[PDB]
Order: sequence, then C-alpha cells, then structure tokens
Amino acid sequence: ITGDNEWHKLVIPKGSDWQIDLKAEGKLIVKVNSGIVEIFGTELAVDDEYTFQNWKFPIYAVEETELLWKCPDLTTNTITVKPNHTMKYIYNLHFMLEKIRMSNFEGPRVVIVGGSQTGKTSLSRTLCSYALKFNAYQPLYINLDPQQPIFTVPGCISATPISDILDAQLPTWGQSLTSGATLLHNKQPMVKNFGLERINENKDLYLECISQLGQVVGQRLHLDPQVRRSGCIVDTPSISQLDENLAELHHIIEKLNVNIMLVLCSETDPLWEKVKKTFGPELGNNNIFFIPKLDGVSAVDDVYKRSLQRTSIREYFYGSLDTALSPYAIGVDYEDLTIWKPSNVFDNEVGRVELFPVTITPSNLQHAIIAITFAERRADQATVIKSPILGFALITEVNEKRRKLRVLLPVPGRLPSKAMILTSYRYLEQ
Amino acid sequence: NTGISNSNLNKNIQSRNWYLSDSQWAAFKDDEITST
Ligand SMILES: Nc1ncnc2c1ncn2[C@@H]1O[C@H](COP(=O)(O)OP(=O)(O)OP(=O)(O)O)[C@@H](O)[C@H]1O
Ligand SMILES: [Mg+2]
Repeated sequence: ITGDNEWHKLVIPKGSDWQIDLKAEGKLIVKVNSGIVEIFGTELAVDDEYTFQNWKFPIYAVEETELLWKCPDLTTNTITVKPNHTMKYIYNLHFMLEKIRMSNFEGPRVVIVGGSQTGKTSLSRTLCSYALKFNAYQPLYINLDPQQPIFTVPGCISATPISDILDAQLPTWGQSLTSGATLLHNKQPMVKNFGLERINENKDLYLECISQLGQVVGQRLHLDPQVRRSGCIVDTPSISQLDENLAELHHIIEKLNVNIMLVLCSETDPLWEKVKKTFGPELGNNNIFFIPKLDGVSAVDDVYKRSLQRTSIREYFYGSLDTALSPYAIGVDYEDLTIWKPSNVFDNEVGRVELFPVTITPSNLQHAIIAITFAERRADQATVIKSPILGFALITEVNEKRRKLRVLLPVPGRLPSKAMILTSYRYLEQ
Repeated sequence: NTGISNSNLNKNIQSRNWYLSDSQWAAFKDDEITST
C-alpha cells in the first residue's frame, strides 16, 4: 500500500518479464535466491545484489525465479509481471547467426533496421550478450544513433568489441577502460564525434562519421581474428530520421560491409516490401529477415532520452555507483584553447563537411561538452575533421574578467595541447 | 572559474582513460583486458 525500505519476495514464472520503469529518483536493489533471470541477455548471479536507477527495462525469467527486491518507490501490488511470447524470435536469430560464426569464413555483419521503439537496441544488446554467452565470441557492437549513449557520451557513433559481460545495471551497457581495478572487465571503444543533437542537422557530417568508422572497423577486423570470426551487430537510428529513398542505409551497408539485414516492423508494414526491393538486389532476399513486434518494448519520450544523456555524461567522468572514478578539474587561460564548431543547418543553412572557429565566450562554452582530437592546436580544419577522438571534457565555468575557464578532464594531468570540437551537448553541476 | 574545488574530484583512487588512436585501436586485442 505504501513504499518500504525492507526486502520483498517475488516469484517470476518462467517466460515472464518483470517490467520496471524507475520513474522516481530512488534505487532498486535486487538479489536472486534461485533460478535464471536476464537483463537483455546478461544473467544476474545468485545472491549478488544488483542496483538500478532512473531507467526502464525488463528482468526476464529464463527459468522460474525467486528473488528479493528493496525499493521505496514500489509496493508488492504495484509490480508489473507479464509473460513474454517473443524471445523465441531472438533465440532463433542468435542460433542462426552463431551457425554463421562457426561455419563461414567470417562472422555475420548484421544491420538492425526499424521504427521508433520497435526494440532495436534491446535486440542488439541481447544478441551481443548471447554471442558471448555460448561459445565466447567477441562481436563488434556498432552504434550509429548519436542520441543513444552506449559505452560513451551522446555526440557519438561507436564500434565496441563485446569481449566480456555487459553491466546489467546500466542503460549504457557498460563503460570504457579505467586506470585501476574494477568488478567487471570494461570496454575499449572506437568513437567518432558527430556532436550535433539530430542526424538532420548535418547528414554529410553524419555520413563522414560512418565513412571514418567504417575504415577503422575494417582495419581492426583485418588484424583481429577473434573479432573477424565473431561478426558485427549494427544498430541504426529510427527509420523516420533517414531519407525516403533510404540512401543513408546504402552508405551504412557499403561502409560497414553489411551482409545480413534484420527488419523490425509489422506484418502489414510497407517497410518490409520497401527494404526487400532496395536491399534485396544487393544482399539477396535469403539474407533479409523480418522480426515482428517484440513483446514488452515500451515507447520512449524525449524527457527520458535527455535523462539518459545526462546519466552517461556523469558516468563518463565519475563512473557508476559500483565503480567510483576521480575526474580532474583544471583552471585554463583563454589563450590555451583551440576550439572548432561543426557546420549545421541552424547556423549555416546547409550542413557541409566543415568546421568553423569558436570564440571563447561564456555564451558559447559554459557547461559545454568538448571533444578532444589527436590533432595539434596549429592543425588545419581538414586535419581536424579526420583526426581521431582522445576523449571529452566539460567546461564548468568561463570567467570574462580574469580570462580563465574551469575545465573538467576524465584524466588527471595537464590539459592536452590538441585541437578541440564543441558539441551541442550541455551538462550542469560537475 | 573559482566556483568550486580544483583538481581531483570525488583511499584507492582511479580515473577514466583516454581513447586509443585509429592505429592503436585496430592493433588492440581485447585479451589484454580479458586477462584480468
Ligand atoms: N519486455 C520489455 N518490458 C519492458 N520494457 C522493455 C521491454 N523490452 C524493451 N523494453 C524497453 O523499451 C524501451 C525501448 O526499447 P528500444 O530501446 O530497444 O527501442 P528502439 O527501437 O531502439 O528505439 P529507438 O528507435 O528510439 O532507438 C527501452 O527503455 C527498453 O528498456
Ligand atoms: Mg535505438
């Protein structure tokens, strides 16, 4: 009847989801007593306490499970447990993908295509979790939706080898390497900075990012037999965000050498015939698969999207509850920074593969997330556009009177003497 | 600028690492992490 700070028993029948929506700011602690439960393919160890905060997700019962939960923002009669009838589609896909990893010369390079909240990211997470689960494969997870923070901050597209288990507690899947000892083995991602809020703000820049990611991805696959033998799992932005003719999907298929397509739509959805007609001559129809509506996949508003973007920025510098990190705050002079800004439809009408210089003012830089390239301060825009990303920094304060800035770094030490790119992303209170 | 405390923000300290370059990342083997 009223939220408690005590533990409560929960029996999830086999094949059912415990659907969680952590609307409130409070934490949920879960401890499994017996059975098999999974958060997007990641099994929760028995007796180990798991902590969750501000995210929507299902705890799936592979086997009938008895667990204890502690959360003051939920009561025993406010719990949502519903049977799932869609997992069969996921397993069937996984075991066919797995058959390719064992028998074919190289692993499958799969694209997941579909509409807004069709279950694209949920499928990608489960396929990656399962790839690692049975015969230990290291697939490359490729995120092409910059609004979705996975292993990094929001301005990015990324490629990350799923070399060990994901963090079941995190909406971001897990985190990148740290300087010391951690409970989980963290990830080593390749990040390309788009920096703008939406794909439509540029497109040519978005497509250059894909071109650049595609290149390094090929180089890694050439040198890494284990990642080459496992495949790629490519997650794309919501289909509506891309052009009518789907020309951006041709660029992704070409650049990332895609050979399998998974389409998340309805049985009467025109998407099915559209995709078959365009990508069928290139991939072969046998290599295009239709996945119906996945059970439990819930709609996501822009307020929750912004909540995740905020969480991922703090997680970048400070880590998670179970893994506390020490970022470093420095005072910098106006003279010590070379910041560039990408071309965009708002500021430039068009949106071209071009960077413009940024003048150091509190209106331009306060609370801004900045991408640090590998390029030298003196490097020309052509070199900067093509330069890899070292990391991100947060500009907390900009003082006009004194001509100083306060910069938060993920790494303790000096401010890297490198060319930088201003992102559209902001974060208040370091 | 002088809004709060510089420099290390919050025993056994640890920080986030910088990312690898294209060449270093391509040449990287996740078994470097995996063990242990
Ligand atoms: N069975 C389930 N029960 C409850 N919540 C679920 C279930 N499956 C998925 N969700 C939730 O549904 C939401 C949307 O799913 P998902 O992110 O996979 O969709 P999407 O296709 O990637 O969307 P987008 O096009 O915006 O990228 C997520 O918050 C996810 O945790
Ligand atoms: Mg998505």
